[PDB]
Amino acid sequence: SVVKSLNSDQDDVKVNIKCLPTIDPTKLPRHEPILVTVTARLNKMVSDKLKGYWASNDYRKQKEQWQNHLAQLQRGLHLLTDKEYK
Amino acid sequence: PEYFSDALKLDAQLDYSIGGQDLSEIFEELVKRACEILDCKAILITFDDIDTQFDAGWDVLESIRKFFNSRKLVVVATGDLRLYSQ
Amino acid sequence: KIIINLFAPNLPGSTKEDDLIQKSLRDQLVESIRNSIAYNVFFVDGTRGAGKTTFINSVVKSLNSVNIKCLPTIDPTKLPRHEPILVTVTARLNKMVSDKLKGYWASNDYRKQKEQWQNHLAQLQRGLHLLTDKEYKPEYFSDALKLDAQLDYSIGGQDLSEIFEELVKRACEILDCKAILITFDDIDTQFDAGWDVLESIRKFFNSRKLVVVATGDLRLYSQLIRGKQYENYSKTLLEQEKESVRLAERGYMVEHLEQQYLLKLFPVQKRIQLKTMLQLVGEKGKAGKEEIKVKTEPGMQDIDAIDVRQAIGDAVREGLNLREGSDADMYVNELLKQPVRLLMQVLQDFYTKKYHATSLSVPNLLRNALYGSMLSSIYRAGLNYEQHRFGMDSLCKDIFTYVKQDRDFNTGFYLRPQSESEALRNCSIYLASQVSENCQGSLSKFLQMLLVGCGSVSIFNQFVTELDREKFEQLISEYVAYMSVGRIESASHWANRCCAVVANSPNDEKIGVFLGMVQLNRKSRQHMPGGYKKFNIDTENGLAKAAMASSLSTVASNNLMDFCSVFNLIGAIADISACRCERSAITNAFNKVIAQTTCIVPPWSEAQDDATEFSDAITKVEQWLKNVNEIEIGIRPSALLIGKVWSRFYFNLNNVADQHKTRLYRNAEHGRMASQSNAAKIMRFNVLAFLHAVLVEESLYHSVSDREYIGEGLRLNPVTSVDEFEKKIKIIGEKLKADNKTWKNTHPLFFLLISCPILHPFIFPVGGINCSVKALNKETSFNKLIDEIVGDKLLSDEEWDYLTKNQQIFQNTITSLNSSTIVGASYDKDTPAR
Amino acid sequence: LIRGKQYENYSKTLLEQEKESVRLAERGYMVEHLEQQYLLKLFPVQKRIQLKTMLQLVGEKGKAGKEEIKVKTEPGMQDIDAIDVR
Amino acid sequence: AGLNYEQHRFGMDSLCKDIFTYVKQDRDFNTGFYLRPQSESEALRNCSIYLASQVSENCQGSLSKFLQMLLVGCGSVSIFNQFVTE
Amino acid sequence: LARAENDREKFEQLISEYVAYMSVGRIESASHWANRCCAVVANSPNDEKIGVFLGMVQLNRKSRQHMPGGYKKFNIDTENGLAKAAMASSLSTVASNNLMDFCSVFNLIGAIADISACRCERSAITNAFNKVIAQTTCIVPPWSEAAVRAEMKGS
RNA sequence: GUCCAGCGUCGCUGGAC
Ligand SMILES: Nc1ncnc2c1ncn2[C@@H]1O[C@H](COP(=O)(O)OP(=O)(O)OP(=O)(O)O)[C@@H](O)[C@H]1O
Repeated sequence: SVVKSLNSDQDDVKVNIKCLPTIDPTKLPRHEPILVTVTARLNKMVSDKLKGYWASNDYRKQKEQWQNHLAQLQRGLHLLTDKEYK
Repeated sequence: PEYFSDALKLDAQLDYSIGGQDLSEIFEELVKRACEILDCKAILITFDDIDTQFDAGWDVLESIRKFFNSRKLVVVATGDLRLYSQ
Repeated sequence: KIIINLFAPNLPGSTKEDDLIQKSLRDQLVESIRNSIAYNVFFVDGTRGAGKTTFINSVVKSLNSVNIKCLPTIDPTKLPRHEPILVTVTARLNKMVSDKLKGYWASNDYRKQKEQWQNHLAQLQRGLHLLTDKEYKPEYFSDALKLDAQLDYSIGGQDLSEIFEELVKRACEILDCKAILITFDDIDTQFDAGWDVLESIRKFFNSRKLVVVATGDLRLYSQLIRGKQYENYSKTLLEQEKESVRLAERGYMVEHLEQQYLLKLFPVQKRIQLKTMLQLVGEKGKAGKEEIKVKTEPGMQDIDAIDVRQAIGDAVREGLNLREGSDADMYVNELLKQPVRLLMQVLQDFYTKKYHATSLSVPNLLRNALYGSMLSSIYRAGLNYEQHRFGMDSLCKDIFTYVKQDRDFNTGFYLRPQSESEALRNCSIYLASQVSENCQGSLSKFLQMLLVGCGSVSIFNQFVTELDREKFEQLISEYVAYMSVGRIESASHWANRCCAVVANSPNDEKIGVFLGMVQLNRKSRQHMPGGYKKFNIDTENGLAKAAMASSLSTVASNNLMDFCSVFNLIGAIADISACRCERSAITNAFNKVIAQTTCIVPPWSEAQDDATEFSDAITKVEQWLKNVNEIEIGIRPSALLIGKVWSRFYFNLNNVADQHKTRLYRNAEHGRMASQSNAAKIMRFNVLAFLHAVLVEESLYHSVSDREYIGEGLRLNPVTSVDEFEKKIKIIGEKLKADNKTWKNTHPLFFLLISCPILHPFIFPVGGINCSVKALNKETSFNKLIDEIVGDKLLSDEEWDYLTKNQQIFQNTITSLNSSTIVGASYDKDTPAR
Repeated sequence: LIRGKQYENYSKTLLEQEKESVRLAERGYMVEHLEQQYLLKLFPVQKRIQLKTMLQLVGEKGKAGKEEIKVKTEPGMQDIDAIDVR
Repeated sequence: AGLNYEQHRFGMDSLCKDIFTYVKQDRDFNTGFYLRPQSESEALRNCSIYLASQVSENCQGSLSKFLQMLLVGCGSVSIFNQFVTE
Repeated sequence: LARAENDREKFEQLISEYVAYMSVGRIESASHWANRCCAVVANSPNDEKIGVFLGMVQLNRKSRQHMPGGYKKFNIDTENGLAKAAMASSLSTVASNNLMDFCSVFNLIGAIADISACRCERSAITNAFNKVIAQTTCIVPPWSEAAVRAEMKGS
């Protein structure tokens, strides 16, 4: 109920809340870090909104920068689940 | 981490609202397609008893909880509660 | 000057220079650090939530304003489970050097220092495999013997302890600082992570250019280091030698090794201790060396900030309905000893919910704060936890569990915080708040705890506990299931079952009088000495019959015993004064249990117009109820009050059942001598002991009042006579006359009880009156004073004169109760003459 | 979960040597103190919300509840002649 | 709660056990035949209401059906309490 | 009351109660200390059941019936000025089941301690001396067999 | 000095005259 009252705002005030889809730890596939699931669901909202732009110059600038941060995270994701240092 | 990039993938198939793999939704649309080919409202999955084992039941119980959730499936289990409760 | 507002995030990364608590300590340590470098490990310790992260963040910010450069603060908890500390420190040191290296201006210096620094950094990378290794691979022996002529390596081998020594020297030259400061954090979340930090400190960080500050608590490091010394013993030896003489000697070598290892790492003359809030603000009387004030509502300008101790008290005196005094100072002094993470946690919830509520039932705000804050302690105590079941049923069962785990029954039901276990010092203050809320602004609920909540504790401790820790728990599982502490129906039904338990224990010389009750004969005995006869219910006419037919009991033993209990009288008051609506309900409470319920023996038992009969009586209750419904709002009970009145009502009632047991002479009927005693005299004191108990404590511990009107004197108990009871009433009445204070407002609980129509017939029964020249002076004075307090004449002068000096029907006095005989008593003996 | 994970954070050998029933006294005490502080840090008390059943809103006799709930039983009555929830 | 959860096949004889099998679980034989929900468990406070509904339906509009349930179902909880103690 | 080797947790717990009741380590006045030690001495009356003790003798607060000699109640006011100054300091009261009076040399030692101070002045001595000659009551220790009845009656 | 009262199990304490 509070999700539908925050993702369906009338754009009344500048401060805004964007709600990710509900995450269920039980139904989530095991041996998968929560941080990975959150980023995957966060990607869909940003990627779909990136597709929704109208200014071609703005879309190309953000896509280059946003895709750069994801490539930085995956390099460090090895450090999250390891059994030894190297 | 080699499969992290695969989860963060945009698809033209149904434009999956939930990111990542999420095998629950992948199997869900498979049943919808099978109903169109078979021309039926729903498909029933019927399981037999586990009355001689205590490991066949656990995989049956877990699969029903996670995957077989759509309205196109009706499941008819079989057994006695004493084994399942234990 | 410290002002702590309650409307901020208050996180360690959200505090300003003014919100800091340990300002004096911070300035001492920072000065102390610079002394050591100019002319080597520090330590700041304290309990959990004492302000560890906040304090260490204050130090690092202050140093950035001899030059000492400080690395960003690190903690072992928020790190990879396998990453060595040396890698983490080096990586942060690289970032600081690189930024300063880009800030140079001379091309020659920057183009030369960078390779000199990079050469050292690349050398440490080669020897890193020596730390994360599993087994010595001998192919590195060849590469460990190529001793370079440069870098001036005094000792051969890899000697990684010296590679860091050279590295830090080069980094200090680039940054142009005399020393480098490293800050760690607490290992409270991750206990195991502290071992790697400790071992690295003693091995690598031994340079003169480094200073280290560590935060935690020595109570946890000791239990970690000592846990690591046992692995140094062979497993086979630990399992073979098991005799206690060797285990004791071995159990001391570990302890001594632990102290020496810790003492060589953190020097004692370097440690700093974080004082909790109690030591800063000081005591109530002895003003401390520093003061702390807080904000309460938004918009409060800094001038009118109240003291923290006063702020806690205003949430305790009003929250628990407890008068200001020594007891109030005890609760606040206990709350200060709590960790700062929890002290500031209750305040941010009570006051915030207070502002929005005001934009009341203040104890409802306090309970919701303490219950959430102390929540973990309730689960350990086994107490109740559910949210939509609060009420009478839970608290009566709830109060029995806390005393059960405290191993106390005498003072247990006072809900004092004077226990010894921490898990029970958090469930006492919360319980004191739970009762203060629930029995507030009502009289039916106030009498239920006094009869059930604070009563069931003492009954078990005196009549059932004299029957093996599994049997003691077996006994408890039966007493609860019989008395029905939970699943209770009514205070009247509780008294009937309580009558069976109290009557099970034997009495000396088989005399049928017990604690707060009298047993009357059911059959008739031939050749009765005197005018005694069988008790009959068809004697009293009106209110005398109503106020006495509601104080009976009936058990279902081999033969039925017909009891008569003052406890059953108390249940009728709380049952009647419950529903304000209708009028037929008053009739039901008089005859709801009398001839409908059978109470079987405990399982551990070793052995005229009918309408006008009560129409005058029923009305009297109705006009009395309107007085209750208009004044009961102003009463403010408390945990102390409902417990203290029960102590006086118990010991006083104990003496009555004992002293009046040897005075059953054959001249008891119509007896009015002091040494004489009968059923009427005994019960005249039981219901008067209850009234006396409420009067004494109300002037002592009650919120609505401001001080005590008893005055200096000795508080006694009317066990055999009533000489001093009105002496109290007369003395108190004088005080309110001088102070121009009305009687009803100052003592609301006493007023609604002394005016109760039900107790009026039992104040002056027939046999209870004493005839003597001195006794009549006190008895007459007693009658006069009660006339003024109630405002209605109890008994008329024409009727009164008959009772005192040797027919006539009565409507406000029991007539033939003294003539009734106690079963199990023989009246062969007569009254001694003296 | 938190209390259990605190016990798994001890040296196993120490838990077998020091069990003289007086050393164990501060073993249980120290775990609860660590566990209690852990819960407050994660979920502050002033950020907890509890659902309210309809009884604590309105229904108790003699008290004017802060809210009023109106229920209409017969089909198609007006929003003014409906009967109270109690 | 182990009562008779049958949708149909109802009668007075099946009701007698329901009264008796409920008081035994509540372990209160003095006031078991009142069916007033005063228990401390939520699983039983929701079954007394169902039982109190069946006694009204079965005994409404008859005399033999009234004496039989009182004599048999209601009395057995009291007589048995005279021989449990021994 | 409880030996050491019988219980090493009951013995230590007694020390925790003893320091709080006896106010050692947080003292405020030497005289108050001497008033407290009077009560703890009487907690174990000798088998002979006499009012004489280690350093104190218990006077009788209420006159008895038959005195074989010329004996009477104490009657504090009978003495003279200087005598009353010393005697009033000696006098002490302990709140028990029934009030009892005590006179111990410890109070005299405590009396000298409070008087002995620097910066002597006429007003300072007058107020301090008047504080020395005062009547104070001390509750029995919490470990006494009658630590609850003396709480009901009050001072 | 005397009467009344209360705590302990005779002793003990309060009040009045
Ligand atoms: N000086 C202070 N002024 C105001 N609030 C303070 C102060 N010190 C501590 N607090 C309060 O106490 C808590 C801070 O505790 P802190 O995080 O420092 O303790 P810790 O448990 O040792 O640290 P860590 O979070 O690293 O485990 C917060 O709730 C904060 O509001």
